[PDB]
Amino acid sequence: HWGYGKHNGPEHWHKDFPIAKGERQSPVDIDTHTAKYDPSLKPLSVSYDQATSLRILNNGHAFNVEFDDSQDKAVLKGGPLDGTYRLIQFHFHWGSLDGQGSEHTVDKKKYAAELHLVHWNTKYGDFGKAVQQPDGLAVLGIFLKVGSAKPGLQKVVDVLDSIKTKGKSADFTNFDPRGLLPESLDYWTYPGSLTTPPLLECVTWIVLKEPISVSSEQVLKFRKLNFNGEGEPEELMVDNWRPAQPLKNRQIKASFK
Ligand SMILES: NCCc1ccc(S(N)(=O)=O)cc1
Ligand SMILES: NCCc1ccc(S(N)(=O)=O)cc1
Ligand SMILES: NCCc1ccc(S(N)(=O)=O)cc1
Ligand SMILES: [Zn+2]
Repeated sequence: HWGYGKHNGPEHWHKDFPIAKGERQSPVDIDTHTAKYDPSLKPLSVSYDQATSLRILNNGHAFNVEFDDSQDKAVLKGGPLDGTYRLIQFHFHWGSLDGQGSEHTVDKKKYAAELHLVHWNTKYGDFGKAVQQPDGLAVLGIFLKVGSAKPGLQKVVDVLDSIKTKGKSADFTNFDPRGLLPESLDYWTYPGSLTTPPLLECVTWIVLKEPISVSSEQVLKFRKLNFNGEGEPEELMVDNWRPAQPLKNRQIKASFK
């Protein structure tokens, strides 16, 4: 019964998920002056041409676009990663207002939203095993700012009426996640966690420097979703973001100078 309200939001999660106060929690503030350029980092390899999207779900905290991860169809490699990571789902976090919504921050700047493309390390066989491992997941984070529309986001926007409330799902085949990427794949990377319970410390974070632009109309539709189930008092799905956590004994590395 965790969520994002006053009574069950991020400040409460530690009572059921004590790892909330752990040593490698996410998100974090990215201090761009402190992040060290690491020339040993590789270019990211994003191989999404054969992606197979299947369904979109309102899970009560966000909406997830789910993929067929039973073969190496949509994978992330290179960068800081050893081995092959398969795309399982993407989702977003966003605000009630354009001046907040991202989970990571940059020099304390909050973006209007953040996209997370979630991948699991194939050496562990399944997502549920991978989350038990320190190198089990790689999450590609992409900031959203409000300006011009993102054409590749519009299919997502237009299906949201069909999944307004918690527990609703809809067919969502033939979606190309390449349409959500910025032009540049320059990134920061650091070891961290899931940003929702169970907050497991299993993620290599790869946060792209270049934000994507979406329109005010696009993000407005996100904010008309509901946390609640059908027939229950309406609770708009907004401010479903965890704030920055202590960096502790971690280094953020930059792929670029
Ligand atoms: N729903 C109110 C009671 C309640 C509040 C907080 C949590 S936690 N620690 O999981 O965030 C569970 C239950
Ligand atoms: N093989 C696992 C398939 C799969 C399971 C769950 C989800 S989600 N995004 O709703 O957590 C997506 C894909
Ligand atoms: N719901 C599946 C588990 C889970 C997957 C990804 C994330 S995040 N926000 O860190 O990309 C949190 C939890
Ligand atoms: Zn997320």
